[PDB]
Amino acid sequence: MFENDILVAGGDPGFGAIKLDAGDTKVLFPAVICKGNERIFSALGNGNVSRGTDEEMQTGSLDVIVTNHSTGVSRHYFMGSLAESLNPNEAHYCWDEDKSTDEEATALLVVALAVAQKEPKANIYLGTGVPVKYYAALKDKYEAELKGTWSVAFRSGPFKGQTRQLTIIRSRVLPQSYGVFIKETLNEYGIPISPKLFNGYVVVIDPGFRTTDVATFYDGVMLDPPNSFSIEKGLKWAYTGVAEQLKEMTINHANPIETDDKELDKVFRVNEGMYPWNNGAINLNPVMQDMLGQLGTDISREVKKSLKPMLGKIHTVLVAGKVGEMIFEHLQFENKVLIENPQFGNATGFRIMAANLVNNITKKANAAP
Ligand SMILES: Nc1ncnc2c1ncn2[C@@H]1O[C@H](COP(=O)(O)OP(=O)(O)O)[C@@H](O)[C@H]1O
Ligand SMILES: [Mg+2]
Repeated sequence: MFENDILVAGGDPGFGAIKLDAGDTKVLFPAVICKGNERIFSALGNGNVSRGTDEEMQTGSLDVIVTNHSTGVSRHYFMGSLAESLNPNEAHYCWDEDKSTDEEATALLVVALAVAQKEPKANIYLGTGVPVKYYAALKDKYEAELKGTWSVAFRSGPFKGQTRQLTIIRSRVLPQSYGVFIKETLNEYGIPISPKLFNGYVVVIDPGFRTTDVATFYDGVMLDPPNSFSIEKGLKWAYTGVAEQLKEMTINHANPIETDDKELDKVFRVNEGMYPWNNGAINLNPVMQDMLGQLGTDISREVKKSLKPMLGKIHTVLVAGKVGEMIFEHLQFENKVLIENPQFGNATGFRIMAANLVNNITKKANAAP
């Protein structure tokens, strides 16, 4: 790695989960935020058991004050998986692409970088990616916003105390699916590794949480918007279906289940589709894989609507994101690859791009900074 521990790090392909690649270490948690309170009653030992294997795997157990050090203002958050399990009435996914407003939407990534950073203060060069259709109209705003000094104070577990500071030197922003293509085509040190991916046509898919995003790479180049686009049918649309089916499985009761997506996401993350109830369990997995039969069909049709003129030419369809593991058997393409370590595909490519933009000839000193 580099001769100074400034983070070269790539991350926030986040609407379902912030995820972040910093080389030998990685951060991952669901993108749930709450403007948390003192935890005063619920701090009791009554269920306060830790199950983690590292400080890294203390991820998502996050209880913080975040400070915009560049402006001297501060806010208190429960962040990630903890917030599913403190304020389930008021904790929510942050849900807009724009981060010019919404310091909340930046705070998730600020916390993730502070978890990644091993030592109390350092500088960072950042890679990240907005969803594909926005890259024509949004990247410059992130390249202004997502910069300068931040700090995080922590109260839970191995993180506790330790009021870390970090400074983003500068950020490189890319269209979200491109990170997958990058991590598949390039070595750690930016050398290309298989011309089989460069020549002819490749299609690359993040079947993501808020959105499913698709880009066509021809001869090594991402093609322009009518060939590389974005689709509102992300996993959250399937949970909106599962919620109506769970409601119609409990409308027969005197007061029906009325879950927002967050509880279904919890139920698939934590305990494999068994929604908790009297007599122990309601099992959603039949309903869920009935929905992902729909969503995988629809991602295939929403693709073919814009790509069918090209369809015969395609070497392969790359699939990424957590939902890649959930949908991949159902997508209607003859040559099709689920990329290695599916979760991080966008983030890893953003790190590899950040390494390019933190050479001395791109942005570093000749000295250690
Ligand atoms: N730590 C985790 N444990 C289990 N499932 C996870 C975890 N992190 C993310 N997922 C789940 O994967 C889905 C999000 O997929 P993701 O690739 O992160 O979508 P996106 O890139 O578009 O934001 C959600 O259901 C989310 O809860
Ligand atoms: Mg995604």
